[PDB]
Amino acid sequence: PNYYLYGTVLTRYGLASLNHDIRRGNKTILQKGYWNNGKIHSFVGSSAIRWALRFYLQKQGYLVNRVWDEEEHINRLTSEDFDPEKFYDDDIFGFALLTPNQRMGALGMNMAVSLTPYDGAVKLGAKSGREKDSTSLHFTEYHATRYQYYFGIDATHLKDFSRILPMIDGIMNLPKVGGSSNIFNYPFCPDSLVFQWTNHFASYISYCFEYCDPKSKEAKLSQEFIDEVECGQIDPSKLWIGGTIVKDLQQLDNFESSPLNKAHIYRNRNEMIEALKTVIKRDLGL
Amino acid sequence: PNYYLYGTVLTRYGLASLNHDIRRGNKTILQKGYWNNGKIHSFVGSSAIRWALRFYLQKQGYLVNRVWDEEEHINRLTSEDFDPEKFYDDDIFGFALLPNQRMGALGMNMAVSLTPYDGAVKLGAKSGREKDSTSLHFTEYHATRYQYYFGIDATHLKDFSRILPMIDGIMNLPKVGGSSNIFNYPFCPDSLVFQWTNHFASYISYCFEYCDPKSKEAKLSQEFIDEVECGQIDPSKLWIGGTIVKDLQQLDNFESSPLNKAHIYRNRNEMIEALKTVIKRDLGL
Amino acid sequence: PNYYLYGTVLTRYGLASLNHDIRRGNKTILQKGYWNNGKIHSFVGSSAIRWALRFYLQKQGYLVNRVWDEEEHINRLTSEDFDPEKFYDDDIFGFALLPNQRMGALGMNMAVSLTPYDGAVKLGAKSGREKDSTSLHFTEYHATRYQYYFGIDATHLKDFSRILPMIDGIMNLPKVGGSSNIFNYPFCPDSLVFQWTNHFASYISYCFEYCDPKSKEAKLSQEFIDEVECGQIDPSKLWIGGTIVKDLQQLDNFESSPLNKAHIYRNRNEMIEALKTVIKRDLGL
Amino acid sequence: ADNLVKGIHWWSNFWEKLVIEDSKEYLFNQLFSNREGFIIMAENSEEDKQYLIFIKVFQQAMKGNFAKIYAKTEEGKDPPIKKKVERLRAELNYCYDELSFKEYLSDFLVRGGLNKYFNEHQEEIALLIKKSPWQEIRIWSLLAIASYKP
Amino acid sequence: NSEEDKQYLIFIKVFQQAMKGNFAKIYAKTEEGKDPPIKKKVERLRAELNYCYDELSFKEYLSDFLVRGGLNKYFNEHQEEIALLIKKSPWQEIRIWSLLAIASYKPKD
Amino acid sequence: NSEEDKQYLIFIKVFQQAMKGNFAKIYAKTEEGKDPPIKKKVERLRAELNYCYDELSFKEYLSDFLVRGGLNKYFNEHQEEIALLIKKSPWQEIRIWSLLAIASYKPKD
Amino acid sequence: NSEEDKQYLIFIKVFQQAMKGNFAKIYAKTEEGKDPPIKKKVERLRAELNYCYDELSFKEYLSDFLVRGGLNKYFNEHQEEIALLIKKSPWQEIRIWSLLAIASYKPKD
Repeated sequence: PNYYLYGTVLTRYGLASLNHDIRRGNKTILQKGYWNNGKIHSFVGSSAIRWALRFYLQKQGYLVNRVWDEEEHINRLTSEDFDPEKFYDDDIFGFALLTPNQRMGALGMNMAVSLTPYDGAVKLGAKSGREKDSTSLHFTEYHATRYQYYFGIDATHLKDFSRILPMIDGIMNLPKVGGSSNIFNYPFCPDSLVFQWTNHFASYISYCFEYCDPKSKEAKLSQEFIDEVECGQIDPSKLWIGGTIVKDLQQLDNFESSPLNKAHIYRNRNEMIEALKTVIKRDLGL
Repeated sequence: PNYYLYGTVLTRYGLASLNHDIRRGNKTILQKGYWNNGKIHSFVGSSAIRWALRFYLQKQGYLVNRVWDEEEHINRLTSEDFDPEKFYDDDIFGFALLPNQRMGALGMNMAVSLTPYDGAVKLGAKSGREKDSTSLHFTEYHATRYQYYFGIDATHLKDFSRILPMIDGIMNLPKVGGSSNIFNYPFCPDSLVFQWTNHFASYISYCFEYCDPKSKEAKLSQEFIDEVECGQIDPSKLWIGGTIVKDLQQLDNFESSPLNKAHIYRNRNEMIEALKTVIKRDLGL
Repeated sequence: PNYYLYGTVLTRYGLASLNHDIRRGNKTILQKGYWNNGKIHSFVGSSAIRWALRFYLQKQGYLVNRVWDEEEHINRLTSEDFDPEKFYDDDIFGFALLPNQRMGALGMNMAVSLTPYDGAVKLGAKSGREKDSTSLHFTEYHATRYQYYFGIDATHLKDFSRILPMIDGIMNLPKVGGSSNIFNYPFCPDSLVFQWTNHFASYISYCFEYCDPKSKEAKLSQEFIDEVECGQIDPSKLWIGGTIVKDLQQLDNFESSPLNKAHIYRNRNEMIEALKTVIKRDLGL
Repeated sequence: ADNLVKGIHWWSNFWEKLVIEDSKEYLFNQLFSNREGFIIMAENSEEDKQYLIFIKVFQQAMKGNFAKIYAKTEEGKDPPIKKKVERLRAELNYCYDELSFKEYLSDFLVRGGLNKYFNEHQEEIALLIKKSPWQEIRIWSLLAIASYKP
Repeated sequence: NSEEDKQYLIFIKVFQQAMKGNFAKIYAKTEEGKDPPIKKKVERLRAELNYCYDELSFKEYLSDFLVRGGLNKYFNEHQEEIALLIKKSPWQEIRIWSLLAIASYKPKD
Repeated sequence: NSEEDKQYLIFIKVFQQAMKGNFAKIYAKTEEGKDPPIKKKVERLRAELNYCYDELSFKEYLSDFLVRGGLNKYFNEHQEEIALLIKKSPWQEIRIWSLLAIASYKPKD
Repeated sequence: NSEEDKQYLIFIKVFQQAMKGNFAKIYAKTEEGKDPPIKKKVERLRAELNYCYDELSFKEYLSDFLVRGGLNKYFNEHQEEIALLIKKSPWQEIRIWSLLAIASYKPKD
């Protein structure tokens, strides 16, 4: 049959400068726009996360057509003619050349939103002292928030169904996401997960994490998502929730009577990932 | 007896770059135009939803003339002689040779953005070093909910049972043509306004309207509610379901309003099942 | 006596591409021309609405000399000799085969766009990597309320009872010829201004105006209200219904203006029932 | 001839007849065969002057754009100047209102580079762009593209 | 010519003087080497102007460029007229005017 | 006409007069034959104006700069209008107006 | 209209009257032909306003300034509104209003 893996993942709190937009002047401005309630939020490009996943697949062995030199910062291709059958990166992320020269892309993901409105947070940079030139003064914008993004994979579209397994591990152990990690090291590893593994195209879990509370880090689950869960829609048997949000879910009153209690909920992330991979292998014959 | 199914459903909130227009420069221009109150609203082509429904029908049995390769990125015709009596695609969407030419059972309107689009642009770069003309580019997005209006003539279908798969597909719409890699926007609906009547008179056009600049509240309307209060669009012929039900049940005097006695289900699946039962009873399936 | 029925009708708001003229190059231009203030407006021809009325009369089960085979997309004649006594379409719309000809009771004018046409266009392209000359195309569309004027002669009808189905068809107008696949624009009325008088003089032709050049507001024109104030166009012979009723009732000093003593109904069905009762009383039906 | 008899300007509306009306290019081909003749009469037209200066401005801008493409062109590869010209015609025909067409025209003029003619007749060309209806400016831009001869 | 055309002409001249100032600063700052970048600077200016997506960002960039230019004789002689023209007129039309001024920049002989 | 535009113009004049006062202050401060820093001061003002992070930032700076300007007649004539304009309005538009004033004071000298 | 802006304007007037009283006091203090220090007093007032570290600091300062101003007729008629406005609202906003008031005193004389 056709199987789809939809999930919304929230990063961990910290300072991030991973989305420098245009560099208007000295200031390197975060990529930002109106998100909710008319408030400006900072967005991380989804292409950066795709690059991080490609780099993860490159690092942990595997076969990836685009090899990151990591010394000249130059991209090389092992085979000019893309072969989705062999290479993991071409099988997963697709390719456009400009065998078919075009691939659809098994992984479809959205840009990462900031769970907190971005108000100020500009930081000075001055280079050493004396003999100052035009490059001596510079500003770097930042943001103390939790980032959250939405992704979806159709394992049926993969040339090799077993390639779904490395992708989940890459999502968990994601390498650095493109940004100024030298001065703003932001770990992008998940701390709360909401995964849905179903056989139909409806997701309804696009951005389940929402807390508002301006400059806090509470990171509660959105009311509308909980209402949808109680509605009977989104079967709890097809839901996978794991991370720090699990504690808040358990602390909720009447949680046992709520349908959320019947969903696959694990406080530990790795055990939830193991259960999800077991279910995926059982339903994919691997 | 003639029967029609008019409806307007609202998508979920999220980023959207589904219908790039012309790519003026490096900016893949998200297609937009003027709408209510003279504000520029982004649009999603109705042909995109028709293609999505075609793909949904092809993916699950349901013999169709046009098969989408998914590998060669090409469309194959099983038989050039279109036969609406057999194929779902020809019976539903119609065809044109340039024979019979059909008429199409499903009529679609272009999806509109429920919120005005300011600039919503995004950078794009290709790794580092050895940069060429393809290195730097821009992409326009939009963080709103999309709304479109559709109508089917039930009687015009060659096989009356073919109305069920389209309802199933609209409830379970696959990826609508767009930048799914960068902006994966699910087009599944979260608030439905369906009417099933036996005369063409078709209100419940783009009723969903909230403006409230940059938000996601998505209130129903003032004019549609009015239309309901006045006496036309009888509630027995109306079907409302989704998250909009939660907002509707919190309105004052809702118990005495005529909108109460309409078919209201907070869960979409229950309302869809009830509508399917009503349609099957009425059409003798 | 000599009774006539005149009316100006306004449609809902939506995207419309109903009257493509002779296309140029790759773009399918929809027909447009100048109107009030010198700004270009999009026109939907009166022949389209006449065809829609013919189709309504065919569908409801009336005789109708011209039968429209939907599957064949062809028009057939039940009898080669036109008989206005027996056929509703021959009675109302007239004929000329080249007796031989009839004047025709229904006299309808074009359907103008209430809002000027900016020039919005939509790109459509055939999917798949295999691209040919017919790959991509541009279709012009307009987001507007449409307004048309019609006038019928009750006495000129061979059978006076035929005025009722025509009114029912106007209030329940089927699809008006256009592009329903990608721009499904309902032409159902949502605001009427009807006049049923024995004098011919008519002062309700195109009595609708926009509040803002790009908006869905649809307020009543100043000239019509002023002429009702001045003393002509008797309020007892005026029939106004639809969405404009709310705006009229929200006007200042409305309880003192002559508009107060005119037939105004929020629900269009009630106003239609009252006008039909008046007509049946006047013509002895 | 008709306009002559009328005494009115011969260039009453040739383009309308040649292209707008003549989609079939029955006389548009004649335009192709007699475009020089059209220009000749237009030259006689003094009022055309300003539009002639705009023609030269657009020709200089497209010369600059073609020079940029030539610089971009790799050695051995054949530059797609014909394809670029076809793209120019398609993009100009795509423009649907005043704002988009003026956007594209100004962007193309900027990309062209330093234009001598646009410098000499700064105010006149600026006012011509500001005043003239965008359809007319599009028409003369298409004529400039068709009349380009290095 | 009507008043609006005069205001538009002063705006064009104001932008041209601002570019004069910016190019002079570029020449003075990077006199080293064979030649400072101006063609690359013009291309970058066009790219930045086309980058602007709404009225706020475009007006910010325009004001920043205007102040970076320096003394502006055309903007000296007409304060209120040009200021009102900038605030009132839609930002897109300002973008067309700025691009036209860019393309019309007469080099100093 | 459009009294909001009148308030905007008088705010431009107020900011110009404040910068005039600060120019007089720096001219008084400098001594001997040293060149009074004006271009340096203008560039410093522009850089500090660009540097801002919402509400409190750049509004404190606007008020402090106006105070540093000293006696300003244009602000004297109209108290409530300019006070409400400063307290209200998004700070970015006030930044746009102030930068336009930076470039529109040069008419004075 | 917009009662909170009314409170803001009456606070502006109260601050202006208090500084009028302080100016009268210092004019009374000085004698003979020395120029009474007022621009220096304005600079001192601004500097002391700028110096603050939230809540108690700058609130004791504003209260002491109002006291040393003398009798404030506007404060007398508007005790409750002024006190409630001072107790509420971020202290940075009150400092910004006070700086506006500073530059707003001049039309008094």
